[PDB]
Amino acid sequence: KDMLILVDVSGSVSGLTLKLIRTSVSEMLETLSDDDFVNVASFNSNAQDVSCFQHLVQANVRNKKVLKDAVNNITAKGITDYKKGFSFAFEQLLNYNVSR
Amino acid sequence: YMILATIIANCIVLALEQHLPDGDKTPMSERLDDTEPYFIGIFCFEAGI
Ligand SMILES: *[C@@H]1O[C@H](CO)[C@@H](O)[C@H](O)[C@H]1NC(C)=O
Ligand SMILES: *[C@@H]1O[C@H](CO)[C@@H](O)[C@H](O)[C@H]1NC(C)=O
Ligand SMILES: [Ca+2]
Repeated sequence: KDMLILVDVSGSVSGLTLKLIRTSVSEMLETLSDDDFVNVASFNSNAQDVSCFQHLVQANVRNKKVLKDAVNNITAKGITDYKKGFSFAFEQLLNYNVSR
Repeated sequence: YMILATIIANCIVLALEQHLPDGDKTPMSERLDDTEPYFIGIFCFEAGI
């Protein structure tokens, strides 16, 4: 695979929905092998990477833990923009300068 | 009666609004918040008269 997990951390997901989203993203990462490359991005009126990774990294144990911690540390705030999040996701899937 | 109708319209606009947790806003809330100056203007008009 080449996932970009787009997480919708806007105001409307606060409380239970954010808890379910972060557990779901962790369990989604737990299905990624070492041949899959993954990044996790979050958008609320502007998209950003949840972690220090700026591109699709290999989905090995240590990178997956980095992404899991970044997702667990994520907070809900702001308005949603599905265009600035999908722009970010599609741009990151077109980044061929990195291992994929 | 036009004042009564605009008052009912203001009440309907207030009823139509939805509140989201942490700064999020529904797309319709933007329109229902941009419709305010008409109501404040009509109420200033009744006050002036
Ligand atoms: C990660 O958690 C720390 C500890 O509270 C916090 O200060 C920091 O803002 C969090 N990261 C982000 C990107 O908000
Ligand atoms: C990849 O490298 C090219 C040339 O060095 C650069 O123009 C581009 O911005 C880089 N990033 C992506 C995502 O293509
Ligand atoms: Ca939202």
